[PDB]
Amino acid sequence: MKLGVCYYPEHWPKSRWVEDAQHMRRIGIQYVRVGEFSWSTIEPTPGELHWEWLDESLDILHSQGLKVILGTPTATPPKWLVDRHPSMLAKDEAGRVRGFGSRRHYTFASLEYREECRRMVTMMAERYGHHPAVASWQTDNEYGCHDTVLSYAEADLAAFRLWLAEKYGTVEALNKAWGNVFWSMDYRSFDEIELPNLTVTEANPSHRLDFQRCCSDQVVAFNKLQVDILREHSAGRDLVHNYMGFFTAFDHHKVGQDLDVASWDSYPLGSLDKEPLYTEDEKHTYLRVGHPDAGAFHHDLYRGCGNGRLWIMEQQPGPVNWAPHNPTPADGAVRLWTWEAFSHGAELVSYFRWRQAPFGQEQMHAGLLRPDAQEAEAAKEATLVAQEVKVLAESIGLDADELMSLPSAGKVALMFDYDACWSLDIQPQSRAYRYFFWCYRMYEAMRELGLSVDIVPSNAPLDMYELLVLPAQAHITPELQNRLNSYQGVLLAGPRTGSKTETYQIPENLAPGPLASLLPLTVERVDALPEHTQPAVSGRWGAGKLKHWHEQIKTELPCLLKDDGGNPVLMGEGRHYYLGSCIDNTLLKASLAKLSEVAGLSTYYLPKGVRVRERGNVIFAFNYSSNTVVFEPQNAELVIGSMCLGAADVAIWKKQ
Amino acid sequence: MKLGVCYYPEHWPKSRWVEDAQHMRRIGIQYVRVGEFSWSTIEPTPGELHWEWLDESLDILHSQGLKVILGTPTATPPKWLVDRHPSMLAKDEAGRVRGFGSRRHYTFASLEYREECRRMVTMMAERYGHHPAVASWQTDNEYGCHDTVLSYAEADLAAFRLWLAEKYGTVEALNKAWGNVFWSMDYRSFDEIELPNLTVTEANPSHRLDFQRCCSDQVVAFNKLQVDILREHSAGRDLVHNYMGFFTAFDHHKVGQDLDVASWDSYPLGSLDKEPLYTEDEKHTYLRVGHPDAGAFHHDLYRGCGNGRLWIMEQQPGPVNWAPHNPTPADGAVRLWTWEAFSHGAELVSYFRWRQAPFGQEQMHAGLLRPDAQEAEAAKEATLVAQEVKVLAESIGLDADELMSLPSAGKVALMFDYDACWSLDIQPQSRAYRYFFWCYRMYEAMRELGLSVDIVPSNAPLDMYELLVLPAQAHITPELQNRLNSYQGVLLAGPRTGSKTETYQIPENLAPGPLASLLPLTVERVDALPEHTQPAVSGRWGAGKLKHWHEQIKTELPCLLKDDGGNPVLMGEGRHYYLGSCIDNTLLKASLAKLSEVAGLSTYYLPKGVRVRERGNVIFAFNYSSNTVVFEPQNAELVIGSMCLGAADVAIWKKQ
Amino acid sequence: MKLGVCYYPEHWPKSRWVEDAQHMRRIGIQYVRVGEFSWSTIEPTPGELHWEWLDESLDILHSQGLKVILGTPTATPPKWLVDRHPSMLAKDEAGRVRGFGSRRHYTFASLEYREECRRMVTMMAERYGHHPAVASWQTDNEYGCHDTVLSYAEADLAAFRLWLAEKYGTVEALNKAWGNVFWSMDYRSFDEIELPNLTVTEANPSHRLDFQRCCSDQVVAFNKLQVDILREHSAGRDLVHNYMGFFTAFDHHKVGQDLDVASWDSYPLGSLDKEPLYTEDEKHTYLRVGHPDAGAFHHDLYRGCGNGRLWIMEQQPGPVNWAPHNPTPADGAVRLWTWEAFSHGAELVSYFRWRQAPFGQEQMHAGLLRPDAQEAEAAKEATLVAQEVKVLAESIGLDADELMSLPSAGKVALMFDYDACWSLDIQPQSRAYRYFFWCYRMYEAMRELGLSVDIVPSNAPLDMYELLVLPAQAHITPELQNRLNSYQGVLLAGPRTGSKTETYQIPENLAPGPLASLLPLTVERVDALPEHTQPAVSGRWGAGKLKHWHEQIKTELPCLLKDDGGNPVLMGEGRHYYLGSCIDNTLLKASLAKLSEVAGLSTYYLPKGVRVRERGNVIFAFNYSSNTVVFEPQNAELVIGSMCLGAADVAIWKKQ
Ligand SMILES: [Cl-]
Ligand SMILES: [Cl-]
Ligand SMILES: [Cl-]
Ligand SMILES: [Cl-]
Ligand SMILES: [Cl-]
Ligand SMILES: [Cl-]
Repeated sequence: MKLGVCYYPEHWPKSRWVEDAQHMRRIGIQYVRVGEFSWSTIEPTPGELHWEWLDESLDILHSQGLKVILGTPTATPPKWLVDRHPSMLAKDEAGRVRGFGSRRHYTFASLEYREECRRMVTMMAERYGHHPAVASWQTDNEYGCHDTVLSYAEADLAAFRLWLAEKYGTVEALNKAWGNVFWSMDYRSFDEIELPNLTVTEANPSHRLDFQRCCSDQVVAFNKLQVDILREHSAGRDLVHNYMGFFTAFDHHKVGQDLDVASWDSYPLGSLDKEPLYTEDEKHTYLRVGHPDAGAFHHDLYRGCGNGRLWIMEQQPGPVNWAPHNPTPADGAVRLWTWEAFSHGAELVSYFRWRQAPFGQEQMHAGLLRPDAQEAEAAKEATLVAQEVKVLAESIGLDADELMSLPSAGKVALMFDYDACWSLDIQPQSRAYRYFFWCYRMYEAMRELGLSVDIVPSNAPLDMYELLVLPAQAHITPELQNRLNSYQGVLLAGPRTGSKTETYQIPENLAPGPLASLLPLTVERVDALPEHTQPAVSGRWGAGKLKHWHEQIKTELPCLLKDDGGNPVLMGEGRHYYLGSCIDNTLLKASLAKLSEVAGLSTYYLPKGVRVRERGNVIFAFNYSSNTVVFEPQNAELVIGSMCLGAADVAIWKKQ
Repeated sequence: MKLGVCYYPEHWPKSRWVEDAQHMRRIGIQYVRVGEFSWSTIEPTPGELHWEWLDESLDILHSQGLKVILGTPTATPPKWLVDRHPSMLAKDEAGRVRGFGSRRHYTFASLEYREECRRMVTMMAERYGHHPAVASWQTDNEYGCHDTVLSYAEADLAAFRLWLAEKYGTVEALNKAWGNVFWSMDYRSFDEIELPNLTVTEANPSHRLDFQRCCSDQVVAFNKLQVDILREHSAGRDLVHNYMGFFTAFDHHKVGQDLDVASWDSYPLGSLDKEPLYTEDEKHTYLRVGHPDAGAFHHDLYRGCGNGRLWIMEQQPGPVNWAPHNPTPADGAVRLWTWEAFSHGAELVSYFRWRQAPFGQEQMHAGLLRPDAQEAEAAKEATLVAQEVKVLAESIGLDADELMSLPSAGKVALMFDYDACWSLDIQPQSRAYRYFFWCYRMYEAMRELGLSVDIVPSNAPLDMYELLVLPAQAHITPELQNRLNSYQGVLLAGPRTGSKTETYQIPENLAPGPLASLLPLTVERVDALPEHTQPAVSGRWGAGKLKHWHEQIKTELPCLLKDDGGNPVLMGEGRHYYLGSCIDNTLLKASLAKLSEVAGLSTYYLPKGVRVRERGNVIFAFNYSSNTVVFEPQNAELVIGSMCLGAADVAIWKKQ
Repeated sequence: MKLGVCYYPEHWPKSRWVEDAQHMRRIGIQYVRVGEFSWSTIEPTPGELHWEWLDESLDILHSQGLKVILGTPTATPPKWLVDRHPSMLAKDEAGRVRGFGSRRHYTFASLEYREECRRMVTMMAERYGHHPAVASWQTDNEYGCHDTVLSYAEADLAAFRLWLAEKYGTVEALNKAWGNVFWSMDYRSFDEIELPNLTVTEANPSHRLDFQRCCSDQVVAFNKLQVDILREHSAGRDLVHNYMGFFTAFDHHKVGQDLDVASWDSYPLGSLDKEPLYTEDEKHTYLRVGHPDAGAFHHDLYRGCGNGRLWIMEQQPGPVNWAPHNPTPADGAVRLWTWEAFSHGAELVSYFRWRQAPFGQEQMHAGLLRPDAQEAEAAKEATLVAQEVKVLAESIGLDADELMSLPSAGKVALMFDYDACWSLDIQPQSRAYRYFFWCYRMYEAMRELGLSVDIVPSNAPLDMYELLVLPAQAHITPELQNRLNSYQGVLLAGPRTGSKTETYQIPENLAPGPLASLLPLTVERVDALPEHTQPAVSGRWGAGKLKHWHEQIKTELPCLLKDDGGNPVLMGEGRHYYLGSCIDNTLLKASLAKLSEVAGLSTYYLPKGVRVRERGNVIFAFNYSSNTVVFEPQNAELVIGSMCLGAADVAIWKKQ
């Protein structure tokens, strides 16, 4: 439970630097990120290097006891470098070059830019890898931001053809896997295969899925080259990357295998206003705090990506610049979001930025300070959180390190698979269906029942979970099916689970494919629905509606929910259940409450806008609504806040 | 009244083939289409040909008594061929190449691809043109699908400049016809003229119209080269093409002149969900059956294009893949659509496909069988229809061939002109006005009055029709005006009739141009309206509103409808009437009922969702609504179904 | 499971009588009611008696094997009798005489009319009490109809003053019990006490409650005088009265103590249209069948009043005359209502009337026949039910008598108390609160969960019930509290339970009064709410809203539901629970499902408009909706109807 800030000493005169560091310390900041956009300062023209600024900045930060997270500057290479390597530039889906003048102007497939990255990261790692200020390295900055994973340039095609040869061996094997007999798509060789953009009409879903996988693998490779250098020259330092909200274009679990920590960038007001996930009512109700699960969903996903280790590298401190509308946060919201992250096991919450810049694209993005260096609202809220974590630590008899080590895992797991996300986005089949939205709405229902949750990859060990939910595990690997067969907890498999092979085909036995041995049923066909037609649901466990996706199923399993035609909606017995339609929020909660009971877990329908999470003996309660509500856990005493939770407020209790 | 199926033996192991054909026979299928996407199977690399698969498949189908429709494979040429002929690829309106990886990757203007088509079609026609299994040939597959008529590549421009020289002779004549004095557009030569895309702002409507005409003519020429080969080498076989719903980019009457049969591809649930024609209420009400006139409109249009001969080459059997939302059809809907087609004179209704494919873009498109070869819903419904046509034939004392020969023509004609469609789409003048929508809504009103209808081209002989409606015959040829002058039935000319010359100019006498001698009036100007302003209408024949298009007219003709300012809306006497505003559904029915009475035809305001059509002494009744309704024709007896028409149900009566 | 009809031989020429009886037999009618409106036929002028018509009618009915229910004619005494006894006439609440010219023109307090009733009932009972046709007697006809229990004439006041002396002994005791120190209401003697109508403003609730009790007791006494005569002179005959839907002005349990059978008069379409209980949506949705619980609620209440024995004396057969709107029933609705009554244990369902009368107030009230003696819709539906009960009896190996003896009791009891109803109607305290409505809505929730229910009086033995619900048991007698203390099932006490003493005062310990020893809580005060303010509810068992009544409670009991202020809504543990607010339908079902689970009973959220009830091994299913829905009970086989329940349809299954 530590605080941090993102800082740009290169944006401010050196006469500010000592004061900045002292002020950071006064607030309770312990970690500071620098360097990720500094390449033009380091090397304004090739071979003429400027390290003095950074040498001095790191010493000043160290002298105040601040631990530094050093960013490699590869997100924003200089124009002289771009001009030397025209093949490094990405092309968008429309076939146009994505040029210099903003950030992230490269394709991950560019071998020329990778060699330039090897040079610069080696230079930096050799100079600073053993500097006593440097505790951690951030590779690059927000891989994929602005939809930069998929690129449609010559370099991307060259990498794709090599990647396909490695996967399939022969083009004959690829043609069989893709079903290229269809529409006479058959290739004579790998070098006949083109990019999947700018086709007359829909490209083969197998083609598009393998393309996504390849592009994701280029992110893995790009990151891995930096990691290898940093392991060699900066032993003992935590290697981290900063991931984003509402972003699925590369496999974050796979990138995470090469790193020590998963960090992410949380801007609850920007995501609420911008994202089509949210309803009009939600955008209005939660304008100044964000949706109650916007941070939570990602804290749990990225704790999984980090193999237990989660940071927030960038936390919203005030209004941002980049959403269509940019409201000021509610008073107390920065405190709210900070404690929120700590309740999900975040080691560190780092704000961004330290001081609002008066120039450039983000001149309207707030910081802890205003552009004139006077304190803004987040400075006082951060100060309060730092005081409150000391109060908490003392109340439960722990030091800072023991506090951070409190357990964070939930006993309910939601399985999120990037490969499934890509498959389902490629052919949603109803335009109202989105894998991410469905996962998020299943998660919201869990959270409205007061459950503490882990979000896990498909290769995760399952033995520590009493309830396991697979919202839409489109392809089930033979190894996952083995883990499911031996799993001793309660399983809910959601619609479209086991509906696709590895190469984007329908399984020979139809959906749910490998799962059918565990859960004997057959999806005969799919009724894929618009928003305006929502069939009625009834049965043993509740009544309500279904929307978007409506599987027509034959089974002998007992039915817990059915439609008016008597067709199975939710079916199962003992410890195994299958859901074939996207049931509404009411029915999601009804079903999860029943399943939780089978699994030996308690549930509680929390008040609207209220959320709870546990870390060992500590209970964290949050109120995202605009009015005071009472939350009183049983057999516990108040440590921070009150039983009457204010609007945008936090209370912390300890079990007796 | 025969059944068919679209089949892909190349998608299934040869061990399935005998069983497939036997199963088809058991259902009552008599015709089978194969081959239109098989070029990569036939010729995977140039000069290495594989006919054995098709040789064997045709023999197996023949041995079960199935008649084969053989498709030329030119819709989907292989990648090796594309790579050899880069000039064959189309460009979209934005100037980007439309690449390989889907289907229909060629421009019709490509002379290089036409020679490759000449080669392959000659090869196929020589091998199979006298095979006893082959009853018919389909040229290509869905000309124009995915907006592939208009293309903006070098080959298209080259063809356009030649086409313009042929039409005009001199560039001086073209400049006069287009009015190129306007905005200094004058060309010194044909080779100065560019494509009409990527201009600063709106291109000359004359330029855009001649471009559409030229592109349409390239479809005619592309098809004609295949027809000439097939006439030579496959005498006696029916030559057919498969047209689409809601598609107007080429002249289907003109392509039809070179063929024996017009077939089309009916997907009522896809078109309902996808097409902006339909209201929100219609999309909801008819979700699982399609709009009551969606098939009907096209059955009548394409019966005209086929000079009496209509097939449905592709009939929806279950949920499809390609619309934004893809619901399952109502139980009985496949039967409904099949009888519907038969009521409009369809010789053959062919489903698609036989077995749902587990791979490729359309893996979620249903068939008569599921991907595991078990029967899906359409198999049972098709079986029932086959039994019901035998019952019908026996009840009226006819054999199968006599049944098919029952008369199909209506005594009401609606004139549809592709050239008018292009003109009116080029400058709709109110964005709420669409030629196709207006034609469809005039047709809907006729159908709600129980009328059996022909849709006819502008060169059709008129003597067999008692009532003739020209919804918006923008240009009237001198030859059409002569036919109108001598026509002895009742004429209704709709708004914008006779408003344009051949070369996109206003006639010298103003609208309605050549029609003014028959119907003396002057359109002084047009009030072109948004949806929110719908002026009131009253008069001799009814009251209601007008929308979208509101002509200000001077006439001495008697007025049957007028606006509140007393301006003529519907005017005429004896057997000739002009309508100057787009009157609402109520007023359309009021007016058509009056006009029908003058023409000696009866009308009946059918219940909501109910439709009727006659073939000689047979009455076909349909219920597209969700509830039971009573339909009882006078002086007739029930043959199939009931007087209480169920939801998505059919009844068939014979006159006494 | 027998059929009956209400018949008026005195309305038809004697030439019809033999035919009427034969026709009744053909339909399957076994019981016939006659005589209850015949006093002017029997005695048109005093002392001149005409029995010949009835002597002959009973013989004709007997000769066809029809069993007769003979009605005493005291509901409609003749004008000559009224003119002789002006003190017999009631006065309404406004002080006006309620005159001759309709029916029910007497006050139950009139001693003069009671002596006239003694005379006539003795005359009838002596003549017909041993007639072999007479199986049963109905006393009077619909006691209380047209709000005739409360009357405000001199006779009512005289009876009230005597009744008060009997209850209290001294006026001093009455003044103490009523709290007449308040507003100087103290009486010096019983003869100072007036009727509670026409006061300046609100009368003492103690005064109004004792007045209701007294008036109810006059109904008991009026009925008891007839019962005593009929016991003496017609031994072995079933004595019955015909009660009504939605009528609470006398104690039906107390009247029932003196009778053998409780019968009632069910007009589902009239009650739906007329009663303010029902919402606008319900009135529209169920127009032609009635609300799904309209009959059910009363079948269960009156089975309790009949100590197990329930008849329907009058069943709607077609449109009635008396509601503001009078629709025709849905086709099959009469069958629906008949089977409905049988599923609740009705021995007999009797229609009304046999033939629609062409004269008088009810000339538009349908019968089994039209006024011209041709069959109407109910004749065919009744015939079908008679055939179906024979099919049922044979399928389960029972004779008619064994069929009738099938068990009927539910394992869930809802306690209905007329005294509580009067108390709560006297001061509802929120105008949106009504005891009857609350009981009905608790019952609806039980029924939507598929539960079979008993409705019981407060003195009922409780040992046969696993779940017991007291919706609002305002006063708890010491004897009821003893029964609750020893009850071994699950108890839910609803809001306002134990809130009043016997004499309309707040208990000394506050609400819930005697229940507080069992359920320790204190109602500190009441928030009595309009419809527009419905506080949010959350907690262990669900989320939703409360309306109308919102008790502010202090308790140490665990809370299963709470409001946003953390105030208890539903509280308890083990087998005892208290509900303090009128929670919505969703929360009622959530709570009843939990309570049912504690009690060892299963629940099922049935489809909308569907209801189920059991009698031993027989399962009765009903569909009150307008569309087909699937109901399939487990471990059972179909006997009558189908798994696909049609609109207004019935299916009957037997357990395997
Ligand atoms: Cl900064
Ligand atoms: Cl991307
Ligand atoms: Cl096929
Ligand atoms: Cl096009
Ligand atoms: Cl009668
Ligand atoms: Cl009353």
